[PDB]
Amino acid sequence: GLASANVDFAFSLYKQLVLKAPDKNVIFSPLSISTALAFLSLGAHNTTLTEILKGLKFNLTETSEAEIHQSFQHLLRTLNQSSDELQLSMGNAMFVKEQLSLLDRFTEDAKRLYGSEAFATDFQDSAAAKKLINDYVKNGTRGKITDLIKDLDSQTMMVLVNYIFFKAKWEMPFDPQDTHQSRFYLSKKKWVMVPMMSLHHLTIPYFRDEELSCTVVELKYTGNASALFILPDQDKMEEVEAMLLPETLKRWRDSLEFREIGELYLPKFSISRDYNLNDILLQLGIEEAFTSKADLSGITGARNLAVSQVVHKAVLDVFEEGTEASRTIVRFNRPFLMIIVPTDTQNIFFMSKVTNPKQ
Amino acid sequence: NPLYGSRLGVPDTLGGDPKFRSLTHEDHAIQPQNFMPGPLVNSVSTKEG
Amino acid sequence: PQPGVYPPHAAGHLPYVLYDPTATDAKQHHRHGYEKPEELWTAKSRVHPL
Amino acid sequence: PQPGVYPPHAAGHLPYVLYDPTATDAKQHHRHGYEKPEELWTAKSRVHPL
Amino acid sequence: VDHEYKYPYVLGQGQDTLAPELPIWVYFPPQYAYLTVGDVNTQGISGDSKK
Amino acid sequence: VDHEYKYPYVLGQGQDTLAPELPIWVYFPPQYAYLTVGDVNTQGISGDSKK
Amino acid sequence: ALTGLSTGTSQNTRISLRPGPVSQPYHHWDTDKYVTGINAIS
Repeated sequence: GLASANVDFAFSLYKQLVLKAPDKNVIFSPLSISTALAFLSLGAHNTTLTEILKGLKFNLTETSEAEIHQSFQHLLRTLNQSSDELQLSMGNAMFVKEQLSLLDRFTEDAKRLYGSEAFATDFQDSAAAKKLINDYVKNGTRGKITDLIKDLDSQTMMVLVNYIFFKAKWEMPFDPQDTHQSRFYLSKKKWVMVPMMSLHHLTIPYFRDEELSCTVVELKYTGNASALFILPDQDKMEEVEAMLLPETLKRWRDSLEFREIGELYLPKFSISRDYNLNDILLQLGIEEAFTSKADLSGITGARNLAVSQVVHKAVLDVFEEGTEASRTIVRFNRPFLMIIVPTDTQNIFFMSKVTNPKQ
Repeated sequence: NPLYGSRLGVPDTLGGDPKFRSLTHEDHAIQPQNFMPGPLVNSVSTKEG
Repeated sequence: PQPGVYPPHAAGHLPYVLYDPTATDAKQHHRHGYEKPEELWTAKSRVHPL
Repeated sequence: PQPGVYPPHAAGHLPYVLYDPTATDAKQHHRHGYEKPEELWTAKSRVHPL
Repeated sequence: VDHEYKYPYVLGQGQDTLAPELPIWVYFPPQYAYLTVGDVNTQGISGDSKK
Repeated sequence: VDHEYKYPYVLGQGQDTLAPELPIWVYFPPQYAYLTVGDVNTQGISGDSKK
Repeated sequence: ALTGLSTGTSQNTRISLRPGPVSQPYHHWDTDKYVTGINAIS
């Protein structure tokens, strides 16, 4: 039951995202936000837990928070059990005010279960706090993510960091020698020169949704996951988004039949954006933790801590051979959706809306 | 001018999306030419025949 | 009507105008707000019969 | 450069141009190949300081 | 009379549109038509193309 | 001298750019700047807009 | 090494003839593609 609520929360979060930016490129990992939100819940008490679990569509009458955690930890264990062919590295964490002593029990629990590590942070002289947090996030990853935090206010109380990066190879890798410079149409008469990679004489899961006015194709990775590319027709993206629901995603996944597509064209883009989730989570349904009344007793036990900044950066690469590259015609020269899901179960690893691959 | 490179660029990586690299003063063999050489019709020596 | 004489397109935002790269989300920050078109301004936009 | 004098946009394909509606992708075949722009051709494209 | 050559010129392309070679025959002048440039678009799934 | 009014006119707006009121003071002419039209673009999530 | 139209006494000893004659292009836009010639100067 965790996966369905994960997908619902993902869709609500994406809807809020587009509401804050109708045409800008959208990229975020629902899995990363899910683990960050659950880990924040790990340190909550009283009605803050109830609100943070009203978020992500959780029926507390049937599902208890301990079992939610255990399912999350099992998900992380399975993800880390994967071999080198596909890897998804997640490193979200929490930076606590150093003037308040952090709970040793909470740090041990986070390290053992959610694997996140927290420490006292010298938030005094926030200019140096920016430097130290950027240095930590750069040392954590291999170098995929830098300048994650744009700014820090004076006497910022605590900050939540969430980063993520995929690394997987296509089942049908694109040919770099066939990557052609073409046009991507922003609108009816607006286009940008962007490189697109091409395939031919290949069969993939494909579905033309005649009652939804879109086209869904599935590109499988060498691992147990895959990606779904969603191409609405001209001036029909908003209608697709409006009727875009998990009940739509289930029908799309169960209506994926193999088709011998003639040529497939896909923009060569590497989206990377940072997102501050204060207002967006406030509109989502989690609001008490942000107004100096979080009752975050699992963090220190003093109810002195509340969330001030939640910054998430989802970096994901779409090249010829996947990340860090060395009849029926499908051309993605229009703004399109992209949802990364497993074949076994429905759970959104990554979700993106691409409107300008030059950006 | 042998001392100065060209402001134009030449292909470095080939294929459908050719990246272009600028010219230095070391690579004189890739200097672009304003005018082409004259035609040659079987202009070969007696050692070929 | 004849085809419009379009101003040339740039890789990031617009060419030959001094903009603020921080305001834009484009990735051509190296030019520091003043950009060149990625296609050389070629003219020959208006067409006539043979 | 001054803003280009864009010919106005039609609801489907291009305005003031006779074309084959069957060769188009849009369902705006009701005007039978000849169309007028959805936005009235307004001019005032080039701008000057005040 | 297109003195300014403002319209496409289709004479002299070897078309079966000439005046009759015998004076005893009646000329039926050909209907004027011309070819122009355009954008080639593929007809979606069917794979056909049209300018 | 902008005789043809080619450049934007910023005089006559009540700005603190005036010459000194007494002849015993040195005038520091203001730096020229103007405001022009543009497209309002949102800065990501925050909703802040820049022209 | 050297690519495109070139003239010389051997493969190693050549001079490039880029961008070629003015009678031919070295970059344009195809039906759905930007095509760049091997004798293109940027």
